[PDB]
Amino acid sequence: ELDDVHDPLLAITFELTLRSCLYPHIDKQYLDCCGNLMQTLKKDYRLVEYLQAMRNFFLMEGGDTMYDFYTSIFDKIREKETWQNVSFLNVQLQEAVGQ
Amino acid sequence: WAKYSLDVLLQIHRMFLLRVKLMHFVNSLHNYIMTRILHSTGLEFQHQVEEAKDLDQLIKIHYRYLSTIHDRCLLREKVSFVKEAIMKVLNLALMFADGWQAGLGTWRMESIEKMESDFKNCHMFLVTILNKAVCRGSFPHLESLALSLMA
Amino acid sequence: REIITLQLGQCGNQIGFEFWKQLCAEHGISPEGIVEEFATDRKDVFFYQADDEHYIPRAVLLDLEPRVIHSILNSPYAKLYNPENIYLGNNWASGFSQGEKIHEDIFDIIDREADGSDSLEGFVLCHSIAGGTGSGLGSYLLERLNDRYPKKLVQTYSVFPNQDEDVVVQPYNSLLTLKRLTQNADCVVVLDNTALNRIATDRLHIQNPSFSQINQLVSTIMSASTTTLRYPGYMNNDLIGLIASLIPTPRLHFLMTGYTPLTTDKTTVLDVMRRLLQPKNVMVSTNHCYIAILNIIQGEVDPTQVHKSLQRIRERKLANFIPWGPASIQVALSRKSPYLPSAHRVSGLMMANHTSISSLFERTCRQYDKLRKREAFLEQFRKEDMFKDNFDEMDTSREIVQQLIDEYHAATRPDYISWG
Amino acid sequence: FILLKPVFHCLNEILDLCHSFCSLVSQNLGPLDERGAAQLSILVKGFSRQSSLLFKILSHQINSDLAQLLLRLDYNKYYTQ
Repeated sequence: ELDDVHDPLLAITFELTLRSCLYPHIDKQYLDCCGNLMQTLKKDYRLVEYLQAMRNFFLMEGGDTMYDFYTSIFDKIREKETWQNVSFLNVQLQEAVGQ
Repeated sequence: WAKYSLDVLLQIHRMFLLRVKLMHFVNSLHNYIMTRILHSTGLEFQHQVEEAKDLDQLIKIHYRYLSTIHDRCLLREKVSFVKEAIMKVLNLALMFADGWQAGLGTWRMESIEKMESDFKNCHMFLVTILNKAVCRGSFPHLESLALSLMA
Repeated sequence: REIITLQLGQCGNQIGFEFWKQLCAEHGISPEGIVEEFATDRKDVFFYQADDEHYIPRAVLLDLEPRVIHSILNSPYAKLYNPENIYLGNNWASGFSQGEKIHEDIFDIIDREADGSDSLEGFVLCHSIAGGTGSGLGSYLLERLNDRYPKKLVQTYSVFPNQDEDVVVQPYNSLLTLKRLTQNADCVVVLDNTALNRIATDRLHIQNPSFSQINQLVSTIMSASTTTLRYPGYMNNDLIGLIASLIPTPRLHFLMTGYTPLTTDKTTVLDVMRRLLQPKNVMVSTNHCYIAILNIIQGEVDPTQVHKSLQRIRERKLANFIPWGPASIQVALSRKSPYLPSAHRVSGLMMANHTSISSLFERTCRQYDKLRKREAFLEQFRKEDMFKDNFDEMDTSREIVQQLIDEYHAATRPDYISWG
Repeated sequence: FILLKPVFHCLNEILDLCHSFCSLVSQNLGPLDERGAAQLSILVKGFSRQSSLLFKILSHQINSDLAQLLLRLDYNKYYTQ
């Protein structure tokens, strides 16, 4: 109802200042929406958790899960030349999900 | 893989010495990359994204954090000058552990002196490459590891 | 892979008991083994997981002529440690012989735990050198495990006995144990009774009840030495990965201990390092040198200052060492746990390879040599004589330990490139 | 595995040749060499052939299918041959 909010505040050489009472509506809308993005992406589709996952027990930080994953792939017994069997790799990852 | 391979690993006594002359170097590189660069940087990223309040700035800060880890780890800019040295002295470790297995004496390895000289001179090249950073380059990131204790 | 602790002998069982009790209090575990209600840690490796959150450690408690194992049983933590794996002289030969007859059943007890675990990396022995029943049996079992598990590794938290020199056969017993340990043990962490007693006099007035109180000091060392495994980290997420740094050559696998706040009952990393390298904090009693040193710090540690601290220690130059190995020192970090007191917020420990321990080995070799010439205590009990008529495994141990002493001093020499 | 034609169309004949053998043994308790021996030797060789063929095929890589191999690999019986 942005036009029906501009007009009320209008109804109470100050022309630039008249326009200056129409920008705080955009500022409030963005202030609620910047919230909306970050809160939505942290309470509903958790962004801090998705990123802290992307760091820990994943590519950045091994932890112990990635130790359990890595030793199996290093092991020379029953190892194919490049050991690129995707089903085996995926199975090892699900064994080492640990969460 | 390199540290674990030299871990999986363990003239006949001189091999035991060369193991040690190698593990120090690889473990020190691992120490720098694993903690000094990635952990410390990830901590201010974790803290600062709390303060950040924008969808676009949250992208910008994330891109800065990735552009700084990817640079502080020796993986951009000069590659033949720096990276291949660490790669080849890693490759020597990989051969050194690939050509050995646990529990016998008769390895019949006469290349031990060749690999000694190789590791020694490539190490000389590595430390001199890092010392060249004094004139130009990322001195905070390099002069921290250039103090590798040499010998 | 999960670690199994093979606590044996009266003293070894006492220290394993205290160590598992310490890790009960430290972790979210009660004396009944149930998860704590008040309770982020890697409890997989050391504690087996029951269905009802009964966290039973993988402890193998071996008793011979049991006296203190009954006291272990009548304790609140008896339900905590229930794998139900306890199976019934002061001489090394007597202990070895007694172990041989029951070797199959105790080894079946070993097998069961190795099997119940998802996987197995290591056997950690709470071994007692010259421990009467503990020694001999521990040497025999040490000889068995490497054969049955060639790929696997054995660590020994040997409490090397120095009590200012009662048992009259201590040098003989310790001599044979060290031979078995030198050739059949992947790692050893050496501790000293006189050294810990001296620290006891230092920090407290306790003199007469040394053993009871020194148990706590030993337990602190044992727990702190494993904390980086028990709690995940950026580095040293496995026993062997840590061990590689500490043991540079297979023969020289005996490790020095140290702890910054011996009176652990804010300090910067610079401060704790320069405190730690001092000899008072060390817990053990011609040029001499370290081979390699490692330090782990657990507390409120600033990250940016740790590398600057290592630089500062390099300038500060306390640790004097010119070994054949380049390894000097690396600063490592572990997490201080919650729920326990955080007194001395920053608190640290060090594991090292030092040539000084050759002196302590040579002291018991000196006692043994004198005793051997006097021939005062051959024991010559019918057990001792029948088991060893030749009495030549003593000489084999003497030459093996003499090789070890010479190897230590050769490590001090600039030319360990040649055979040591 | 009914979806894929080859495995289905070979396990079916594995079962059908066994039906025929079951009939042959069912015929008499007295020994039968009255051409039964000829087709029986043919049968054992043919069944070994197709059984080893499907062994080679077994060895999406689902856990059930790949794990089923080691029951027979216990003896290594068909691979060793």
